[PDB]
Amino acid sequence: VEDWDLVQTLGEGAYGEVQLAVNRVTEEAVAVKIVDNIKKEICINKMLNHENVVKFYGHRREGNIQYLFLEYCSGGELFDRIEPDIGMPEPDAQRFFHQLMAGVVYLHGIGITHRDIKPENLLLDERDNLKISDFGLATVFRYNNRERLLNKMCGTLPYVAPELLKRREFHAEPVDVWSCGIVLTAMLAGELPWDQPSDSCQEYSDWKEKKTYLNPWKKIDSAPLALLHKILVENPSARITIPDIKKDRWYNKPLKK
Ligand SMILES: O=C(O)CNc1ncnc2oc(-c3ccccc3)c(-c3ccccc3)c12
Repeated sequence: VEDWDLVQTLGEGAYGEVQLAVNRVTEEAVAVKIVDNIKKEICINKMLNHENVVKFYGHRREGNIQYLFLEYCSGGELFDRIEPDIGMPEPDAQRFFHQLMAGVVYLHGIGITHRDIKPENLLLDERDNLKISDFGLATVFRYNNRERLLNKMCGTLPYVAPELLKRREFHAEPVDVWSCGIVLTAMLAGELPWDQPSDSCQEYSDWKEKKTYLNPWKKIDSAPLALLHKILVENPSARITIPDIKKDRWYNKPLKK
């Protein structure tokens, strides 16, 4: 019941590799994440339990090495379901977005922000269920019911919210909302809107000026685009929140059997 074969390397991570491990008796599969910040990742993982969040099973100290034992997601990355310049069918996009909201609602409800939401970190199981992955940059933004503001910049530039480049301190939750928006834009367009949301960025100025007759917006369609108008608001205090994304017309539009 103990004893696991490493059966292939799933990918190269930035830190180690990730290995598929199968159980010699039960044939159960797990991903094994090898690290030669990591203590906090393990600590946060122990906190987490939800259907659209990669399951943490355990961890091995083994000398110097840290072995992380996580849900195997045989669907790979949502990134690989996005066709360059096309995106994916809108009903597929909408389902993925529902599940991503479920995962993000769950984290925010336990005071956790992930801070690096992007399709490379949205993994898919055998049934195309979406699992949020890699708490490597995640942190606690609410504890004993009291919010702490963030002031450390991290994430990935094309998905980062504007306030994170402009302000010394900023709320955690609107940043994760913004990045879900870029993830939506991608799924529906096959294309990232800007390299960063800086006023030194023409594509960002064009969006603030409302020129939706350009790409990527023009590929999109007025119901999902209207929702994107409420997510990608420069002022995070004015940005739509999750409870209200849930009231959105497109979000609630029937599309998929
Ligand atoms: O990369 C992470 O940090 C965790 N990675 C994973 N965790 C849990 N299950 C997984 O299934 C994969 C995977 C699945 C099918 C094909 C290829 C890879 C991957 C995968 C993906 C890219 C890089 C590294 C691994 C994966």
